[PDB]
Amino acid sequence: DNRIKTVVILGGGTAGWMTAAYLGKALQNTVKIVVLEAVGEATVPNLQRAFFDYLGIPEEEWMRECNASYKMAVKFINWRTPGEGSPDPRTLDDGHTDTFHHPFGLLPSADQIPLSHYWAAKRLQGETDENFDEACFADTAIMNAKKAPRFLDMRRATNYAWHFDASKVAAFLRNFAVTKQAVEHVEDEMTEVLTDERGFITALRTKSGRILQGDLFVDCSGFRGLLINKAMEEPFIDMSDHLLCNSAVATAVPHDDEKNGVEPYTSSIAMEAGWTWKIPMLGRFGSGHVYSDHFATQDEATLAFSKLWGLDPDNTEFNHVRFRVGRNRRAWVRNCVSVGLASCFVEPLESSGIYFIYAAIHMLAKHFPDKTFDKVLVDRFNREIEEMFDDTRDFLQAHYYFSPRVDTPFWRANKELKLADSIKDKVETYRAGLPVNLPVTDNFEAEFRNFWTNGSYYCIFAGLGLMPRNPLPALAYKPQSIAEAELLFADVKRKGDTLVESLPSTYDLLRQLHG
Amino acid sequence: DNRIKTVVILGGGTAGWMTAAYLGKALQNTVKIVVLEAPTIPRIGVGEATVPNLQRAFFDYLGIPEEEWMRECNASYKMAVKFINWRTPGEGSPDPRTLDDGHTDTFHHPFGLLPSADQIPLSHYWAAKRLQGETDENFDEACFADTAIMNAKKAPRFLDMRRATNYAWHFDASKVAAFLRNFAVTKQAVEHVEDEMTEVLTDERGFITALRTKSGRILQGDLFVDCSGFRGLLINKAMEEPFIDMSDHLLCNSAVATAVPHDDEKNGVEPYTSSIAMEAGWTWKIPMLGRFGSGHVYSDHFATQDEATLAFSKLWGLDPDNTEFNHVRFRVGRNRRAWVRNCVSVGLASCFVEPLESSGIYFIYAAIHMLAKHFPDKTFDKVLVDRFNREIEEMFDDTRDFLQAHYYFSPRVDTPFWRANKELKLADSIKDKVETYRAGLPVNLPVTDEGNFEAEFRNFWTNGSYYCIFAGLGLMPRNPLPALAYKPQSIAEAELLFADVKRKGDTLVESLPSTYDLLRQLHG
Ligand SMILES: N[C@H](Cc1c[nH]c2ccccc12)C(=O)N[C@@H](CO)C(=O)O
Repeated sequence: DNRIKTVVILGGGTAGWMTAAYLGKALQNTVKIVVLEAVGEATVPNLQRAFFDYLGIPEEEWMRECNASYKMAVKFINWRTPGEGSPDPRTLDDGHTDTFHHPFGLLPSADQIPLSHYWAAKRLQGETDENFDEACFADTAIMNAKKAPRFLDMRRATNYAWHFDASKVAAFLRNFAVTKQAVEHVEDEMTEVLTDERGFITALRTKSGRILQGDLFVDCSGFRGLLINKAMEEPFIDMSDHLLCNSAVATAVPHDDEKNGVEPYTSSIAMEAGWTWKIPMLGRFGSGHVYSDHFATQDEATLAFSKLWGLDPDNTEFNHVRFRVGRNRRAWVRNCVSVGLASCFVEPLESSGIYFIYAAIHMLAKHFPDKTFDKVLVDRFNREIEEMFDDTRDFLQAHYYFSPRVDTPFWRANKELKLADSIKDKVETYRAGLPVNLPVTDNFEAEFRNFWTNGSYYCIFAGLGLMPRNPLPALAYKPQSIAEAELLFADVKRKGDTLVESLPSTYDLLRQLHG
Repeated sequence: DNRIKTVVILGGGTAGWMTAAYLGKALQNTVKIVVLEAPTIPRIGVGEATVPNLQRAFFDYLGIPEEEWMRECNASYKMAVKFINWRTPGEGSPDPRTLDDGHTDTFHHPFGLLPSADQIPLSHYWAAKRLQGETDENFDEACFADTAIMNAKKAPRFLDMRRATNYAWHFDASKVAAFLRNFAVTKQAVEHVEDEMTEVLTDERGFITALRTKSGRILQGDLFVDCSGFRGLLINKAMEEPFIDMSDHLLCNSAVATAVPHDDEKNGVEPYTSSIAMEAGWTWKIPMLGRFGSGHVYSDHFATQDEATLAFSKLWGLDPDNTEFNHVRFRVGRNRRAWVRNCVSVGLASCFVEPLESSGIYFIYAAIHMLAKHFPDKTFDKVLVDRFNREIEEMFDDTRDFLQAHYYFSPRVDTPFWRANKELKLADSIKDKVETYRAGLPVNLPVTDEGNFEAEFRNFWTNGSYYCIFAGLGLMPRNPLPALAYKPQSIAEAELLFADVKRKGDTLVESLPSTYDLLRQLHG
């Protein structure tokens, strides 16, 4: 029996308890699992497919217990126009309002060419004045009209994801893991990492003087990286040479949901020296001003943040976070596997924080080792983590670098950074009018490999006003296909109007769900 | 109007007429299409195997139903490539030798899907059982119902034409060419010009402006497709584009073929291609109604044309001086670039490998499909051309590396040929994939549960196709997937899957018509 007998997870929160619950189910009680534990969060839609569905927790159950709201997109306010941050969208050089959506809805195709490409043709040839988001996604109409992505009878209308309270999801999962899945919770500080002759972790020593013996160690200890970085001496690779923000300042804002209604989407509100998220939940919205401390002091950032929402700076409670941007040289060294902030991090601009946790966990269960820790098993895991991370890093860079804004040392400095080759090649592709990572769907392997696809690139490039040099040349030969595409643009308008009518509001569906 | 107005395709056969017909439909009569095909001295119909996307990606785009094109080219069904005597040594025979461990030296590469338990493919459960002596089934028979059906020579459809398994096609290349030509000429406006090309007229930049024919006629053009075969008369000669020889990866460079009349009532018809291993290469067997096409692929460095012809005739009991043979020398590799200036290469003029996994035609409609997607106007955006070139090299190198693995992990070392294969360097791509496989991990999991052409082309050789070949040749993981040691419920779920396979195979080996009976119905 060469098997792992005991997994010790250091640290709780989302990262530790997601790890404990997933490994609980994955390893079928053949392995003892121990956790050692002393603003709002947006997600992407595979969270139910790839995590809660594996645990066999239905969506309503976990939603009800963590004050969960619906998310149909990230919406980008004032990313093109200059000046101080505001929740009200400014008006562009060409007159229109500086808002663009990145929804989770699919793009339909004619003649095996996505609708994105027909719209580009029309826009480039002056034959429409519609923005991409409005013309191509029914979702957009629905988000403008603050509607829910399900009917009251809970028939699905669009694809969607989730806003929630991180700490409440942790709490729900801990409880799940302890009661339903044999996980031992140990409330105590870690004070020493005991390591054998080979540099493997043998145990964690607690403050109470107890030792937690182990075989595999999961570091969910946050940015401190107490196992992967400190104990194991694995270097962390700084990537503020790709993304400038390194600091945030957050709070919850009580919100009149009867008066205003609830936005079924995350809002990225552009700012002096960074941006500010807005994550609607029932009764309150979480918000945080992400910034670079090289381009704005903690105070400058806090004043601007309070100003945005009309909050009293000395009458309001703030969380101040410095964060690493980058990733470990390797996620997994000897018998230390890193997950969440201890592994890698990026500003939550496209809501990748939680995706990274269950991506890592999923890959850990697949590459789960015995005690020989086969080098290849560990390597293949490390490889998947770096590809995953670098991809999402390069996508985020694109958000900044192709912003037209040059009205602040921050916004200008973004354009002084080197584009990674991957995103340079993709832009060159996009400019020729070609698609960029055509999606492989009309299992989680498919979702994770091909994660940012054609539609997500049009959403951001188009949204920021980067366009192809010219239409896709093939379109100049496909008059029947152009025609078929109009009937698709029509189908979109019809779908959006029939649903903006018949759908309940977000607010009405939340009220039902939480009662 | 900066558009291409005229496409000139040089050469006919599968490549030229597939290009003419596809571009005919794709470009919706906004472009004049001309084919320039030499007068054709009839060869013997040596048979062509395909992969299953042929109907989805090509005939269905043209809106030609499967039965129509099948009836017109004497088409038979193909459920796998079956590999006879790739592990045991000695002279070629259609009868499989017996291994030291008492199994018969046959393994299948079918088109069937692998089910998963606990997000782990069945291949991995079978490896666990095999490694731990808890089964003596080979991978193919344990995991694919298709295998039982192929052993029992059954059809992949019932007589009522309900589908039973996945499948592809055997046919006469020249007859498909003929059917398509006729399609393209009558139903799609294509002008057919029967004549030799003698001159490639080029502008100041080396772009092709026209082709001159032998009759002295001049064929003006905007885009030129070279479907001229290995001679590469536009892409290689006229355009001076170098071809990259890759006999540093695959040794065969010659074949010798014929059609063999076959007693279908006596023996039945095999619903599969057979790769029969040989002295200095291998021999395909492509069953059609009444006859099977066969060819002994060989390396001319390890066997003379004669040696090869004697061995080939010996195999099937054919009289060497009383039988009609086609002799082919072929280049193995690909152009430095498929598409230079306004000359796009398709088929043998683009790139080629021995038809070991039946990739010949796939390469043609892959290229054609990518041409329609990257179709240019007259400014020939160099990025459009580059992106196309990139897709063709990745596609080719992938299938090259797959084929290498067929030879390199053969245990055979009983002939200068078989030993020389082991002296070649593995490409890094396939070295990394073997290292992966050996740790017990999967190799390119498919993106299909049970789709659009993007999915098929990117992820073309997947986990199941790697197990089929590695396992089939007896390369196995160093040990089981370690995760399996923690998932007893998952192991259990997998047995119900192995059972579902046995059940499926026995119910169908009973209820299915024979291949022979379905062909007879189809060819009324
Ligand atoms: N590549 C297969 C389908 C396929 C497409 N062209 C082929 C040409 C030869 C054989 C198979 C195929 C796939 O996607 N999945 C299977 C492999 O048998 C799996 O479950 O791994």
